[PDB]
Amino acid sequence: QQILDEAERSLHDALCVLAQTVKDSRTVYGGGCSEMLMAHAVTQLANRTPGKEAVAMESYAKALRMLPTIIAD
Amino acid sequence: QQILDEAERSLHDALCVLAQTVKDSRTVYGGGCSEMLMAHAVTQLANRTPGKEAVAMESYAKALRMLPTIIAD
Repeated sequence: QQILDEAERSLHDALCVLAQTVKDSRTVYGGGCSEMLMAHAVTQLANRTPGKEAVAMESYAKALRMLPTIIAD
Repeated sequence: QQILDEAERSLHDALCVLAQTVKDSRTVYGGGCSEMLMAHAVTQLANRTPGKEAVAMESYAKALRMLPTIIAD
């Protein structure tokens, strides 16, 4: 049971996504890829916006690029 | 003498920059604006240009906008 109760518990977790993936059948490229997409997007938006926002927005766009680091790290 | 000393050098400096302005009469925008343009491009470049060293090119591009930063405050 100790794996079995952990089984369904974590198994029920995909269901949430899956249930909502039933509702929205849609995808986003993982492995920090959508990060790097949203990175440049805000990374240029940093240079596209710029100001006290791009002060923050670059720092933002780094955490975007910080996600691909972790899994690779 | 010291003012006459620093006056000679800036004169000694200008004529050299003027003698090269005889040669290259391009006058490139100073006051950090050059830094910016280079910082923007090289950043745009580091985005695409390497697969790794985008570290240093933007870091380079960062050092560009530095000299601007210290004097605006």
